[PDB]
Amino acid sequence: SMEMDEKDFAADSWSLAVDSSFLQQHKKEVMKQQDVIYELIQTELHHVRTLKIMTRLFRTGMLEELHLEPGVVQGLFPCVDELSDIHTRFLSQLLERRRQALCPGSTRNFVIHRLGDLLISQFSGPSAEQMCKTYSEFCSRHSKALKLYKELYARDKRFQQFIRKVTRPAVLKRHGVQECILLVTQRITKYPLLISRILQHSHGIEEERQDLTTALGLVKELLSNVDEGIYQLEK
Amino acid sequence: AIRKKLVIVGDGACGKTCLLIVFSKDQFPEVYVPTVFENYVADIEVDGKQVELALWDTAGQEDYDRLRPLSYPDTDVILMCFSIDSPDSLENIPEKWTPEVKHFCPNVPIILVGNKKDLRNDEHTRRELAKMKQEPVKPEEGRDMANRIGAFGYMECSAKTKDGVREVFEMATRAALQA
Ligand SMILES: NC(=O)C1CCC(F)(F)CC1
Repeated sequence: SMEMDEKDFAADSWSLAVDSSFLQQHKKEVMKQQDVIYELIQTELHHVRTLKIMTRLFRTGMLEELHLEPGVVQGLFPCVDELSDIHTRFLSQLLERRRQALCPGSTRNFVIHRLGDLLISQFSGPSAEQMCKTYSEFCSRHSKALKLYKELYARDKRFQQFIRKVTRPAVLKRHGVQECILLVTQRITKYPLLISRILQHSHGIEEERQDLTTALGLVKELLSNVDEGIYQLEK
Repeated sequence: AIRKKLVIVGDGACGKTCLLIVFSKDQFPEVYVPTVFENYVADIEVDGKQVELALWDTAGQEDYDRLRPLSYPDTDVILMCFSIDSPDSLENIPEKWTPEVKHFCPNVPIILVGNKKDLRNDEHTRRELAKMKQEPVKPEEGRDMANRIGAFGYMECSAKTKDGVREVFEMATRAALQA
């Protein structure tokens, strides 16, 4: 992740990220909505950062430092480039909506009034089909990736040494190989939770309550499709 | 510093997300309680043994019977949660969660945790339940369920007041160590 974005999302909430005198100019219901919108973007940033750890640090690191066949690395990190592309584009649209909303003379103070349109685009048409096919694929290869990892770690000293080495920093404590794979599988089931809590505080502008209700239904349809398309593969 | 995995299971409003957040932050979320929990690795020293305890939540997975089991691989302790202000979430413990947790996680210790115990003294909670011909879950009802499902133990806590929270995670660590 990039320093500019890490600072913008370092605070525990929108009410703490913005200047105190800016928060004071808003109604409580707005602060409540903004806190949940801020959480959705903040977790998408961590989600993309997890995928970059899997691609640059774990996946590329193995190719540039070990004599593992590329088929083995593909089994360990299934659909990671494709997942990285989907969520990095989604994060880019979310981060741009926040920047467009900033006040002049400020890099912290903003209010995002429209989110449903962006959430409908992501979870509908070709973009939703690409996520449904990539997540049905990822989640079917999920167990085989854990067993391949456990097998390689408990049989290869060079792999054990590599893993102990790259995961040594404190910032990668909850981000080992198996933890990254589970963080990714669990991501899609977080969206209905976040979108429903944002929706709960978006009844002031009727065009937005409907856009968010539509987005909520689109995500549930996507999850139901990913869930139906799953069938556990084995090594 | 041995590494162990914890998974919390239970119905949607059983308070499992709040419990993990309150344990992993400790300093109470006075300004904003987050909607979701990603994961956390807690450093716990119980009975003079040091453990790295990975914490996972199954919130959002309750309706997806094929996605949910992907949370279970290599789990060492299961926190089976129910809400004390919801007698119906307790009746779903033997019928829904136990046959599933024992299928994917055989021999893995299960600790039955009654969340939201503060709501026993809440007059509004008692009033709402009384309207539905009901009462808040009694301690002996929790112990009887934990006995019937073959649980390793029964514990109660309150994410709101932080009461009982440290003891649940210290005991879960002890259960995860047994082999
Ligand atoms: N996490 C929160 O909701 C707040 C409460 C405590 C703190 F101010 F230290 C940090 C933000």
